[PDB]
Amino acid sequence: MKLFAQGTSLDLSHPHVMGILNVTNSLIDAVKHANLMINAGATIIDVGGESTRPGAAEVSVEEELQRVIPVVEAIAQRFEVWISVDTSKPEVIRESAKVGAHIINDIRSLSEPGALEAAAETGLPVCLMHMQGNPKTMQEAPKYDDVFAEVNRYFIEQIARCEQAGIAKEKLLLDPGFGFGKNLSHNYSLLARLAEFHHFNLPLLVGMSRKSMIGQLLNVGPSERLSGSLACAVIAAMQGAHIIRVHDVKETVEAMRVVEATLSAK
Ligand SMILES: Cn1c(SCC(=O)O)nc2c(=O)[nH]c(N)nc21
Repeated sequence: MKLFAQGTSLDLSHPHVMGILNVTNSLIDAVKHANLMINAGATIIDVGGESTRPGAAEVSVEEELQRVIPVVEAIAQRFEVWISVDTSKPEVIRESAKVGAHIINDIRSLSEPGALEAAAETGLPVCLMHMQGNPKTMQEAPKYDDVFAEVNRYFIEQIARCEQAGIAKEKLLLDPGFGFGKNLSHNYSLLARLAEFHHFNLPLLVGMSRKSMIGQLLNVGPSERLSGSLACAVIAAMQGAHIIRVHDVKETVEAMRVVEATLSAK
């Protein structure tokens, strides 16, 4: 199982670590941070210029472009590392793809006007992430009769939706979107059953690093969540998750090596 973008490949026979690069000189700090994460073992750098927090004061297209496009550009013309962009906006999708982005990672699964078509036209791999509702309001009262089933259903529908717009099944990644319209129980239900999302035969991407599913369980703030975060990463990778999105790269890469050695021996 592989992915193809910008004339190179990503080999998903083992877990990859995705380093979070939040951009909210700005440009000099970001490149350094991307460098430190590449050295630490990160093979994808995730550039994100719009807060996805439950607060959610949305940003303009011009400001998202200002924050994201120079950073993606800088990274693609130094390093060989794959680059993913956290955007919902078709112009950011178009523009970051031109300057060398490899993966469109949209928390809204290309639901914005023109986003689906803009993604189609780039030919780049697209991540389909589940969220109930939208960021402004998703956390007030998350509710499912059956969270696994509803997330499963969501991937069926979105995979079709992307196929119909001319994006090949081979381009898609799936992500049940931990913390995106989910309480603590919902999140752990999805993590315990994550291996069952393999039936789609698509790479699974997951993102639990320092999230409330650790914070609420341990009753600690965001800087005290590393052990819980590594536990979540290992639990997911043991179930065959292909990409782990994290803040703490060195520690996550160390944990993934232990998982790789374990899965080799099976
Ligand atoms: C942008 N983005 C965030 S932002 C919130 C945070 O970093 O806590 N979380 C995720 C995630 O879980 N999956 C994917 N695919 N993208 C994500």
